[PDB]
Amino acid sequence: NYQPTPEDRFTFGLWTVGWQGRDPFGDATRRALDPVESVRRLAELGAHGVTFHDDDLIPFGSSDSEREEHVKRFRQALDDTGMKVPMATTNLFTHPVFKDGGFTANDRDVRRYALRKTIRNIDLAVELGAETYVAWGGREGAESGGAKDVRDALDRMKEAFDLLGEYVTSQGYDIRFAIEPKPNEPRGDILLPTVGHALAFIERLERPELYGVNPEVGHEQMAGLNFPHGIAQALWAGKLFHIDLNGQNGIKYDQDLRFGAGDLRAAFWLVDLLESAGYSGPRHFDFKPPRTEDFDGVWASAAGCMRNYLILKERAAAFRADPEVQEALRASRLDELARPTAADGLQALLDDRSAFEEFDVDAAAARGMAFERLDQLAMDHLLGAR
Amino acid sequence: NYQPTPEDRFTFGLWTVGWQGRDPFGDATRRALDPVESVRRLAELGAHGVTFHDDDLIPFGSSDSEREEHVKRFRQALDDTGMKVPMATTNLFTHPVFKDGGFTANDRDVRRYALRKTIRNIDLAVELGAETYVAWGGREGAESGGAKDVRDALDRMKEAFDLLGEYVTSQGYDIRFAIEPKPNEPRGDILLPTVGHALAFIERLERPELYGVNPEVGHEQMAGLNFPHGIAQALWAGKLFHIDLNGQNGIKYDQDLRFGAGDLRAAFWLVDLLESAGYSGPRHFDFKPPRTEDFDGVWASAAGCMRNYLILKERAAAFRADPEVQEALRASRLDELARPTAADGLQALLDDRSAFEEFDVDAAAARGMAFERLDQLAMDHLLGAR
Amino acid sequence: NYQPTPEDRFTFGLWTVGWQGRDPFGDATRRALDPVESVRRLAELGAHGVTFHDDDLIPFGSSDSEREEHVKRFRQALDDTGMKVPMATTNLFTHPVFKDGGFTANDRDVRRYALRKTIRNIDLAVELGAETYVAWGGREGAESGGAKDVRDALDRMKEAFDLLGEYVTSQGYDIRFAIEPKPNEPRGDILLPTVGHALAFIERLERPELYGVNPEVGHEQMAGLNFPHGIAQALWAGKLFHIDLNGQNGIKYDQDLRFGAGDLRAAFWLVDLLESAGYSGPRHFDFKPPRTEDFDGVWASAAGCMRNYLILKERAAAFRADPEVQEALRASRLDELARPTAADGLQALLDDRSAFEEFDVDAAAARGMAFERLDQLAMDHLLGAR
Amino acid sequence: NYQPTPEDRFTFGLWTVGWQGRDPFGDATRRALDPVESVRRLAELGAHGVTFHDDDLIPFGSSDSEREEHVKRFRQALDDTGMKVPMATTNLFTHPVFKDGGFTANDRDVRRYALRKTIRNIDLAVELGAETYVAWGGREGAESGGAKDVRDALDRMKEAFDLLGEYVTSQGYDIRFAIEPKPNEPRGDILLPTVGHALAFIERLERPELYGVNPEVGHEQMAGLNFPHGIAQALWAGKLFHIDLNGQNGIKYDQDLRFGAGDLRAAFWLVDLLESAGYSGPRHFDFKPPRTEDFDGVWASAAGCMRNYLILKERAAAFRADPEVQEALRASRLDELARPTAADGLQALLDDRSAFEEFDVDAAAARGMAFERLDQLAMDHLLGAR
Ligand SMILES: OC[C@H]1O[C@H](O)[C@H](O)[C@@H](O)[C@@H]1O
Ligand SMILES: OC[C@H]1O[C@H](O)[C@H](O)[C@@H](O)[C@@H]1O
Ligand SMILES: OC[C@H]1O[C@H](O)[C@H](O)[C@@H](O)[C@@H]1O
Ligand SMILES: OC[C@H]1O[C@H](O)[C@H](O)[C@@H](O)[C@@H]1O
Ligand SMILES: [Mg+2]
Ligand SMILES: [Mg+2]
Ligand SMILES: [Mg+2]
Ligand SMILES: [Mg+2]
Ligand SMILES: [Mn+2]
Ligand SMILES: [Mn+2]
Ligand SMILES: [Mn+2]
Ligand SMILES: [Mn+2]
Repeated sequence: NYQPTPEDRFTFGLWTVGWQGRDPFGDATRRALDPVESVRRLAELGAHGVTFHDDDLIPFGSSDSEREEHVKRFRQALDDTGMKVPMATTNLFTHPVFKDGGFTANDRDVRRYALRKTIRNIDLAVELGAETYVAWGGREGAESGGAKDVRDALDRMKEAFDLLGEYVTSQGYDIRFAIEPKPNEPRGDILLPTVGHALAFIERLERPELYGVNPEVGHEQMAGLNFPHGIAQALWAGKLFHIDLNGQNGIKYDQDLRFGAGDLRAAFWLVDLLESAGYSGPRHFDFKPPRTEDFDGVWASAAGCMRNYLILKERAAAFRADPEVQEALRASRLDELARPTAADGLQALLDDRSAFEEFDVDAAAARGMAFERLDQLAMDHLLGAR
Repeated sequence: NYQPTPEDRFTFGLWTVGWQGRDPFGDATRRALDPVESVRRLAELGAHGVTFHDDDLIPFGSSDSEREEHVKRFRQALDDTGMKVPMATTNLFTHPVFKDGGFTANDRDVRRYALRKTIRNIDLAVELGAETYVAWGGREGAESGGAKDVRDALDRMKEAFDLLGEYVTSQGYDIRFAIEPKPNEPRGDILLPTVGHALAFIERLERPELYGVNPEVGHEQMAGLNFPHGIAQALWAGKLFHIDLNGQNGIKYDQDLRFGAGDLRAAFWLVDLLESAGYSGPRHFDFKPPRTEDFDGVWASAAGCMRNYLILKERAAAFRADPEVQEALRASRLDELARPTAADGLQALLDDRSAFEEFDVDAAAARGMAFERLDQLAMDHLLGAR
Repeated sequence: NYQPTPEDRFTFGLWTVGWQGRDPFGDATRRALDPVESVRRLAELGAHGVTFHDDDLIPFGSSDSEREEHVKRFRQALDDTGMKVPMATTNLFTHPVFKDGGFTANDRDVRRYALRKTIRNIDLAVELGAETYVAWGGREGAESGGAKDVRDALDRMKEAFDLLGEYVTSQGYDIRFAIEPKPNEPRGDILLPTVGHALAFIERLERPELYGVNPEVGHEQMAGLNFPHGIAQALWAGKLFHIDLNGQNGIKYDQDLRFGAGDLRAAFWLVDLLESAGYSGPRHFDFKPPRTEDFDGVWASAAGCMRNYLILKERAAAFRADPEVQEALRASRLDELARPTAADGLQALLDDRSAFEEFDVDAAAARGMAFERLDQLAMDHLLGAR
Repeated sequence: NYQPTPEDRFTFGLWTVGWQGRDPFGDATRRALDPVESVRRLAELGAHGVTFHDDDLIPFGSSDSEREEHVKRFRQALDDTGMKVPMATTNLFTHPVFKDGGFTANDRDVRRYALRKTIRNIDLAVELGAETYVAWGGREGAESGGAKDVRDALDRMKEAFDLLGEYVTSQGYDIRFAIEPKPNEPRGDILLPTVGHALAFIERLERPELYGVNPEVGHEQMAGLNFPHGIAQALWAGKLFHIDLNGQNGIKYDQDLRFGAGDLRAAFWLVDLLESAGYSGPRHFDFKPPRTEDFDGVWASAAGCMRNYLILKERAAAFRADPEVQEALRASRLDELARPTAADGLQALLDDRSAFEEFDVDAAAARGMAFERLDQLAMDHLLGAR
């Protein structure tokens, strides 16, 4: 039951199932994985593909010959399995040189280095077939108020993204960029901390059509925000280029639980929205199998990400198809929400006495919205209790 | 010491000092105030002006003759004191008809009513001299996932703001709109929950130049976000049309404490940024004197808002003017953050071996940023301990 | 399916289904309910009983004759339906006199009044059959640091609870007290903010055996705490005298959603624990039907509280009874967690070389805990996807 | 100005200034420090002493000869500087064997190992002069509901603390234990997550007088709780055996900023309370210099912890000594809060008509508490703006 196949477009970062379990208070609990092994094991579970940071696929500091062999072995694993590489990203956070940021480091030489490291990896990502290049500015931010003038930092961040767009255009590449917001951790506060801040920033770039967002479930929940609402705004803007799926229990450190863990009802409404909107990109899991697990638990955790998506997909589709739910949606006026407020135009609205002078405010106020009945139908569908 | 005068541009909502102290668990602890009295008492404290919701100035349901007398008395209080009215707003949240929203109510007749109620008050706001019209969509949102399709709701919200822009343009008014974000409360989640989401939405409106943000200290802090950072992004976008100043202790209900209470260091960095950026709009307090207070405590609380702004203004200016701080800012490379990363252009960056092939990553990583020394100078300045 | 009956011990506060929908930003959306009607409608839904604050059952300020008639009508509704009254409480938060607290008000005359108001209602609660008397100190706390010396306030709170215990002992009553913690709202911070702080305080009372806790799902979640863990500690202490069931979406204002809404997985683990531990008290819902609802939605929301408890009870029981889960629990060493660490005693442990000198730390570290497989079995059971 | 000396009792963990800067997303930015160097540098800054985990002072896995040399060098640094060692603790979190806990690990052999590792270090702590032994159960908890039966885990935690008390009693040691709560991180939820839960647990131990709490500023703030309030409850219980001072910006990952950073007003009210209550234990800083800093920034950050404590101590003492504040405290009835509610006894209260039948509730309700004036005096004192 609920068995994934590559057609479901489920993808995993090499750093997810490859996480060795080091945390701020703990040493590694698992040995490092060869990317080749991760590709094979994920393919056996029904995954569609994998994603990578530059430094996950090629150890930092590798010589050209070593780099060529790493890529060759990875390419052979992709060929052996039929796995794809839909997205890649740059590691601009692990190395100490990035301790104050990459694109917005106060040191200009570090900013130039970060751009060169990214451009090198864009070339590789294109070679491996990626359609999206993600930027997660995890080190862009501050622990103290004097350390970062944010207007200057946003100037530098715009310059960096503009140069990357000039670069991909210069090479004729079709790849597009997706900014992954996060509100905090590892910096005390991170620039572009939410989907909204990232969407707003893109609109000031030179070529905004090249940039979208890669929202992550847990990151918007770390700000206490409603992730399905933020996804709806990204879709409304035409900017949901990619998504990171995982679980998070509220406002605390970034947990990266498997998808479906954390806020289960939010996971249900997310799947409902992605399927209703026809999102066609990768269903990418950015999760960490807990460091309590051995390698068998790693693969059980990855399998559970995909299983939970498929269960929620079934339950959301049953909800929207149920005639009793369709009647409840009309009872709650979701049909009226989708109708224009004033297609008659401004002057007609101003002249419409039923909109003000003769509007019976008390009769309107007395009409219940029937949202609790609708939501209990949604709960009954989610739980299989209809 | 620290005595405000009207030139400091401090303004207060009638609903702030007028709050009677009703909370979700408590009846009123103070009698209602006549707006005329609030104008007089605020003017005596050194305020520049006042702001209003339609229903603060004219009781809901007033006849035309009553409305004319309310406005006449208010105008005479403004004339007697020299107080101004720089901003007004519509109450689209108190009346039960708005229980599911105003501009994004599922009922289309309620959406049309909300627009007509707003347009009536825009006319009054212009008559009283307001330069900004604020929209706080406190009822726009949901407690459950099925109750609001957010893409449809954003369609309705765009339609509403577009019609309001068509209206002000049709009348030749100079007033501009400012959206006030809030993440939650009274709805479980509110649409446009942060500065970023509001900035992003404005960019999809028909006439984006007419709309900016009215961020509130406590609202961004209710999402755990850094308010000075969000203000910097709004300034970077050219969209800080107005601001609401108050205090909040972290992620919990909207406290609306007096400015300077709550997160004191964030208040310091906010004042530093507003003064450095040359923000020229009203310094508006959206606060509630705690319901423990009598009327004398109300005015003490309002006075404390202005006092705390003026103390922080002095301390931030002393910080930025101190030669030892200026040296520390250079030591931490804030000068380098303000320099373009690659004014030499993309090809020059790609050909620059000092940016990659010959970049000494370890030497760069070893350079301390000296941010702790800088931040302790900032603390010493804030505390008057230099 | 999932139909409650009085044997399931579900109870509701009169203030829950009776909530008129006033919030900090909104007027009432529903008319007041007669307690008699609430008793009848709840009984028809399958409830076991109701609970009350003094001022829910008898309007504040009633004369003795009015008080007698209110009680008489309520008693007749209980007799007509077979509903019980297992718990009552005092309203020490709505009236303005309590603006700085009841038992810990700075004014001594208010503290004495609060005690007298409570004692009057203890007598009534006993007359109506209540076994538990709840204290929720919603006004005990502060918005500012100077306003409340907390050691002195805890002295006053101990004095109050000690006097109430002296009173019930003096009358020969069997009723016991349960303190309901909440971290904040309506005060900026509330004294005894969590289950732990309340348990710790009880241990300093004169007669600790008379006092336990009445934890509420949403209140511990407002501090980001794990409600099943806090319930387990209360059960471990022998102090779970009563419980308040509802839903909450994380750290924000007190939402009081219907049970099962909010954090669904936490609701599952709570029901699992209450049923496994054999909790025999009332399953009391302290919830507010959202103000979007009409009276039909009120009863739909109350019905959904009970339905969701019964669904989760079925799924948790199926989880614990499944032989595959029982094998997974052994694989994860939950059996070993329940065995004493050192029943052999201290000297035997000190002399046991297998505990230190010869303990193979690496072999132990390499053993996976298999928690992800266990948790996916739990998810499959909760979702009915086995 | 504000220069610390050893008489101020400021202490630092070796792991604080010794933190190399590894975070969940970043490699080390600083070289490891020799404990001898940290002792010397801290002594030069005016510190009183240092604290240690076993594995900070002696590398894990050291032979007896290596252990003896590590201790010998450390003892010579203490002798050379006059630094003391007032507290020590065990590392039961870094090694992978502790991935599911130490005292509450599901594996019984790990629980026995954790006890033996602790007992070995208690002996060393006593040899070095420590008066307090801290337990921070950072790995005691869970990411999922099935993985840990919390009642069984609390049984195991009680067994462990009881055995440690039996051990110290058996040796005639005077050292006492202090439990350090934390709500989450590194586990999804940690057992005994707050001061209150720890205080409540101690009351169920065999010899409760041997155990107190070691609360940390940032940890209670990670639950959104008011740290001065929790400290007041610990003092009220007689259980403040030790304290960890640092800074935290609200509900997010554990930041461990230097003391005075984070919530400055809470730091002021904490210092006010510690000084007013006459707390005589170490003023211990559990902080991490940010990984942006070099070694000079490490010592600047440590110096700033002590400076900020001394500034706040001066400002709080000036507040409490100011006759205008003393008058404001009487105006707000803080004197009445410290008076018994009913020293006349229960029967006198029941017979006192001024407490109920003749209490003028409206006159009492109308009396303002004057808390805003009091709090602005506190702000003026903190800012040096009187
Ligand atoms: O950008 C790719 C990834 O980089 C890092 O691993 C971040 O922790 C993760 O959130 C992000 O998705
Ligand atoms: O929009 C004007 C005001 O409306 C309401 O009073 C909101 O509570 C407040 O935040 C907002 O500033
Ligand atoms: O104490 C009884 C009840 O009093 C109030 O209604 C509180 O809001 C609620 O949480 C509590 O359960
Ligand atoms: O228990 C001593 C210390 O152990 C660890 O370093 C914890 O991170 C810290 O909070 C605690 O104080
Ligand atoms: Mg991610
Ligand atoms: Mg506001
Ligand atoms: Mg309750
Ligand atoms: Mg600590
Ligand atoms: Mn994440
Ligand atoms: Mn507010
Ligand atoms: Mn509640
Ligand atoms: Mn900490």
